[PDB]
Amino acid sequence: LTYRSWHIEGGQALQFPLETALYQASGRVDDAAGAQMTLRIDSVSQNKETYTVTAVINEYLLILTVEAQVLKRGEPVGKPMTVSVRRVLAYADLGKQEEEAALWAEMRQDAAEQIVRRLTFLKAE
Amino acid sequence: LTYRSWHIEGGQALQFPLETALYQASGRVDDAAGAQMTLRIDSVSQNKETYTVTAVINEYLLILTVEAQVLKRGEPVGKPMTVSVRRVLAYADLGKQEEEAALWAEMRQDAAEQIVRRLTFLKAE
Repeated sequence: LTYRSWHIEGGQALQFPLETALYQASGRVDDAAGAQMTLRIDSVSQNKETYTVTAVINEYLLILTVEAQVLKRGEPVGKPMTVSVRRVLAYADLGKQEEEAALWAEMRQDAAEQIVRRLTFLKAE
Repeated sequence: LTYRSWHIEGGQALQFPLETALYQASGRVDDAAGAQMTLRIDSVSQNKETYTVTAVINEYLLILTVEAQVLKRGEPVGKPMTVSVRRVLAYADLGKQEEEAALWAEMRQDAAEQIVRRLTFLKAE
């Protein structure tokens, strides 16, 4: 990772997995003031849709969508990026809510990894 | 509330507030088998959008969208209904995540109340 000091605006739920990925790429996280780069999360979407019906839903499709803009000292660089993760959710006998929550968690980590990955390739691009 | 025995398919996170509203309307919740009516949640969407910017987000717009279909003994009755709740999220010094979660909770209750309300008026409509 090049130009390694970052500040994350928004995406509270994505903040920790992102930070983790960033340090894993040799970058660092700082306050807005002491940071060269800023990753602004403009939107986070969690959509749960009925998938396999069979008037009795058997499975759900979960879609996590994140939109972010990279900024350098107040100025936008590159186009706004979108990233989305998809997973099928099927329960077995558990914790129906505790399970869906774990999936969203796995997904948020997935999205973080994809965002940081794309950051690692932004300069070249 | 008329035709008062209901079964809810899906919308796990909305299940309790809905049940509560339903009993508050004199209806009852039962298994698929022992229930006249079925309320099938086809989609639940939670979108968090950047609202007031000011490269430093100050406020977020939260939108909860729910889509459900009412069914009578396997057959669809009425059009699919959509309900959406909107709230502005602004933190103060807290628990940034604990607060957003409380808002989504307040909203889910709001949505439940609107769904049950519309159920109370479906026959007439």
